[PDB]
Amino acid sequence: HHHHHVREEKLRLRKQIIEHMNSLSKERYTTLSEQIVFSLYEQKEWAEAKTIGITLSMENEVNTYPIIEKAWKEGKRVVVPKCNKETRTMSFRQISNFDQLETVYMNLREPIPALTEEVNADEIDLQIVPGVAYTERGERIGYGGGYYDRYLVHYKGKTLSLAYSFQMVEHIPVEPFDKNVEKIITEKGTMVKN
Ligand SMILES: Nc1ncnc2c1ncn2[C@@H]1O[C@H](COP(=O)(O)OP(=O)(O)O)[C@@H](O)[C@H]1O
Ligand SMILES: [Mg+2]
Repeated sequence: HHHHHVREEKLRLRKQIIEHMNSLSKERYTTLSEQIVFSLYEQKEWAEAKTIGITLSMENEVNTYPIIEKAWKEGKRVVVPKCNKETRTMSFRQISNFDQLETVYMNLREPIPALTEEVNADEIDLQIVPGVAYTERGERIGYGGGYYDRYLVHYKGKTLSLAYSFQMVEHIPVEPFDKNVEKIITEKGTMVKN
């Protein structure tokens, strides 16, 4: 229960799940990503959202590119974050096409400020929240920046996360600032806060 025990457990779990994700075959990535998103589009909060906030997936993370395409097809407004590393804040900005993105390093894609419009949190109906590991309780370990933990303080709309079932864990050592998500969709079903 010492502070280091907590931080070391988070790094340990983050490391272990990332390693597992990276080991996923191409077949598993493709099939599981397909299943998870098919289940997303059946959700009431998808159908009803007129503006959706989402991240651009990397490596073997559940594939969000098809989700953005579907949202565009359905006439939904799509917003993606630009992170400010100094303030640890996110500016969700609308994208109508993938040419409004730039690579802000190696594999990390963000909306080009000059070509995109910031959208206020109170205008975003659903936030699809990225992450590394989760519990049945909606608890969440991300990548270590604490961006969503900070953002979710002021965001009052609906939240959900997409996850492979192996990203589900029994216990996460949550700190007072860790924010939970309302729903998790895996290839096996959904975990909901009631
Ligand atoms: N609401 C907040 N206000 C201030 N600092 C925060 C807040 N939320 C998270 N942090 C900080 O962000 C850092 C990373 O958060 P952490 O929970 O460890 O990562 P993650 O949520 O990405 O898995 C921690 O050092 C923590 O102090
Ligand atoms: Mg956290």
